[PDB]
Amino acid sequence: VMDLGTTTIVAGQGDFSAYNYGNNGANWPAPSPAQVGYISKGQRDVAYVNGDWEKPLLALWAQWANWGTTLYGYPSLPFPNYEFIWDIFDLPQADYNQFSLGDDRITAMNRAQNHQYPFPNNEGIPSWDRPKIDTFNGGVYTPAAAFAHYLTGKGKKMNFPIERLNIKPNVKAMPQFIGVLTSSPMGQTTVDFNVPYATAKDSWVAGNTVGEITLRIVGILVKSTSGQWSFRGEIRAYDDLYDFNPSNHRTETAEGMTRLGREVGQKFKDTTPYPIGIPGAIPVNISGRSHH
Ligand SMILES: [Mg+2]
Repeated sequence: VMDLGTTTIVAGQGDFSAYNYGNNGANWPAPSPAQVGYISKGQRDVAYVNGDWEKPLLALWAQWANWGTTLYGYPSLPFPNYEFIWDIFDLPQADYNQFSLGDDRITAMNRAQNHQYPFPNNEGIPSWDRPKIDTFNGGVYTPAAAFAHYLTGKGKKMNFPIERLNIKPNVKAMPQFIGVLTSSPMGQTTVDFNVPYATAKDSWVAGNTVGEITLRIVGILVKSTSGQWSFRGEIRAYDDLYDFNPSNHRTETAEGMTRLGREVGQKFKDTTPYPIGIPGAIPVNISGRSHH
């Protein structure tokens, strides 16, 4: 499925199994901070399913780290630390459910959250080793999943398939291509050049995940004596380092995310950049003619 986070869906707390578990009084003999934790997942999930991922995480962290700043309307929690940790666990699984299983957003999150929630500890809870999660969906969970992998993936490579970036490069408008088109000999020429590309121009998800990447344009150009020309080839992309680059932050919460990035390693001691492969090719088949 190609749910690349372009559409907005309608969701409420009651769409999420974890919230429902928290809100079922039959489950809870007494008042409980664990019950409160389950309830809290509902409103965060509502945000997540539409890609509003910075605010829920920032609200948790701001509590944990005593920033004394805005909680973005979220309730203060008994253990905002435990909820931040579990969301970091759940978010990449939700993203992977979309990619691997073609789950819709809500199903993907409920599937991801269909597990026990013991208190996280310093003895292997949660279990971060999940080598099967190796490719991003390119949708509403992808930026959060990429951040989670920064915190806990221990340097392992992730793949963002090029077609899931949702980019729409205009080769004819690239100055390098225009240059090649004018400077190439008559007849058939091999074309191969590199160009930086701001993915945010095309795709909020890509922009908030990989940001600027380097494309490679490769193919065969033919310039005919009639003035006609054609180019057939493809666009590929080089691996791109995920290092939580502030250039990629969405404006509204950029200050908060920058602060988070500077502090998160205090608590997530394995935080480290990792390569994002951007495998595959986008076909190019274009043509035109000289203006003279
Ligand atoms: Mg980049």
